[PDB]
Amino acid sequence: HMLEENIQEKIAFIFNNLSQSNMTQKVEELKETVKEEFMPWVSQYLVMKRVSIEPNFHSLYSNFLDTLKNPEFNKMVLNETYRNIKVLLTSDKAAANFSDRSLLKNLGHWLGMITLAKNKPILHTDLDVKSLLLEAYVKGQQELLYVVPFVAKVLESSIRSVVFRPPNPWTMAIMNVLAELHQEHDLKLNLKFEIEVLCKNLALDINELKPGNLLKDKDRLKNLDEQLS
Amino acid sequence: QRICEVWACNLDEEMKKIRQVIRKYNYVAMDTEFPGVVARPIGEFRSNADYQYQLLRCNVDLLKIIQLGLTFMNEQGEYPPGTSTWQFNFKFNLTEDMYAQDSIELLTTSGIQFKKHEEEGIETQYFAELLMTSGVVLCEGVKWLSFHSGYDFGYLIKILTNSNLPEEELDFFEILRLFFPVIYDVKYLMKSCKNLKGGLQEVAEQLELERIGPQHQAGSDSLLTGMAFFKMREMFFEDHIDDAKYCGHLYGLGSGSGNAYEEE
Amino acid sequence: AELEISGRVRSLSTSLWSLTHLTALHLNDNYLSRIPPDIAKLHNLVYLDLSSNKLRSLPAELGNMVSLRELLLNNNLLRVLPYELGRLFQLQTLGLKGNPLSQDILNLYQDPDGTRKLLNFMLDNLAVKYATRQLYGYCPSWALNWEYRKKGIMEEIVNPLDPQWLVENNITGCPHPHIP
Repeated sequence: HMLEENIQEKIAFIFNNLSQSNMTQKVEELKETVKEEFMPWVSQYLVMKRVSIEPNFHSLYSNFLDTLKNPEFNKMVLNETYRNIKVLLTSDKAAANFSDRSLLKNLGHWLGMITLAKNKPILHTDLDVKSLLLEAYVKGQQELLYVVPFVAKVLESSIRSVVFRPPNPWTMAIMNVLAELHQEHDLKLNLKFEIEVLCKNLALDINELKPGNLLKDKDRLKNLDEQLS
Repeated sequence: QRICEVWACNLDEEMKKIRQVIRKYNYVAMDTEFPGVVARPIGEFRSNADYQYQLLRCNVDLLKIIQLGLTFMNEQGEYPPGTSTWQFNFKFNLTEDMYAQDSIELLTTSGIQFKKHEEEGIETQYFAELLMTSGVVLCEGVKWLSFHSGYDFGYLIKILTNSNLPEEELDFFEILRLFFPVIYDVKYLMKSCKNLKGGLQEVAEQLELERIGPQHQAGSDSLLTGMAFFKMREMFFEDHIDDAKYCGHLYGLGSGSGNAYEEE
Repeated sequence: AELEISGRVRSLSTSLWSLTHLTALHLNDNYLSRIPPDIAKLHNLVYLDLSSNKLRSLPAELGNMVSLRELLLNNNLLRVLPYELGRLFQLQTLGLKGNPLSQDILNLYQDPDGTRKLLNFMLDNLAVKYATRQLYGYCPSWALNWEYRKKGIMEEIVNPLDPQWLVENNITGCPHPHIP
């Protein structure tokens, strides 16, 4: 729908069949079928129609970008990921919208792989993680179930990067917010599970973390820049 | 208004501005103030090739940073409107932290209010949490300028990693290029400029620059460093610098092969 | 293995304190007020030039770096010493000149072999066959006396070895006066 059907399935065939060995091939196949102006729409296709639903092949979709060696395209991909995530964070949420939450989790995972794993930050002008967590806390359990498994999937990538690997101060700061969350009595059980699993995934002891007192500030929580609806 | 002093109070306020000047002004000049050096390393001798590095590591893991000065400019050597420099001032307690006598007496003579630092200073690790996701570090396109700055970047890495510096000189440069892909040490570029030598102030007097702000403080040293860079580039290097020949060679350190410490 | 921190250091931090690989450490010519008890981490410490300082009272934990074999404490402000120091038996040189110690301590130290005579006195006064000092250090002199361990020998003759007691303390050194 975002491209002519003849222009749609063409870039579809590139990503339909992909593997380790055929990597270089499909890269060149992209480079000489797809005009260098359809790259915003191939970016939209990859993010929306491919990455958002298929976490398994995320690895492959990274190697491609590593094989393609095209920076402007990687930037378009980053911006498209940011935009789709913004859409999901301000959407009308519900206890039935499992599709939207799953899309958000996979988009998070992807963002963690294209930024943190590549030794690149998640800019404060692009997205504020800590503030997103605190806002989700003040806005209820629903926003928490939207946000927490998403931040988990972004931070899982911190381990493969020598930079954001523990004990990176920004990584550990988000981890301290999550640990301050894990101690509430009325936090939903699966989210405590999600947090503990993240701690294990980053080779950290959930008890040796240093929780803050950000959730009792009350005044500060009333003055957060709203990233949610 | 040229230099904005930053404390634990107005840190976030000015960070808001800096995340917008880095979009239009990508060249960053820097110098640091710190309690000098207190220890010689160990069982290494002055003959090892990488001794300067271990001498750096010994005193950087041991001590804390005092001041950070950052000046923002662009490709042609222009400053953003208003504040072009930020002088970040960190939390340092004399009763509890180490230092060399002479360095503290000098910094006091320059104009460091160590009591105001003690009560209202910025904590380093939160400044790291902020500078991380700011675009000033880790992001391609930014070009860092410095002067005789093995220890300056040593402290920057100490703060950004929240860990002691790696044990060998090789890994340090590795993680360093990651945080700072492009570095021009003026003190190393001077190794190709006939009739330039001396400390920062001597070179500043040779280049007919005018020092704006208090001497021997990080913000003014960084602004003067930027003036020196853009005055020297148009003069010796014909307004361009070969990346392969000068990018990332910290003076006194094994990269680009003679002491690494910014001696007075 | 040998660090020498100079330049008139007021107070020490805790990153020092973290480099266990050090087999020696010098802190001469500084303005140290005291030594954080946290010095025990550096277990490989064999030589410690705490001379030319202003130490009014040494940390009691000092006397646990057993590997420490040479300790320089001259030019200071020490009025007495922690009796726990007597534990350190591998010590080879104890420099105490220039300190306002009491006369009884100075008398024991001025003797021939005054270093060992002073350490044996401290260990004999620390609060709780053959077999001599020179080989068995851990047992204080009053405890190596054959009468003391005969008492405990006889009690075992009439009569669960948890190593928990000896983890932090490590009272690993044997016939510690309970053991015969």
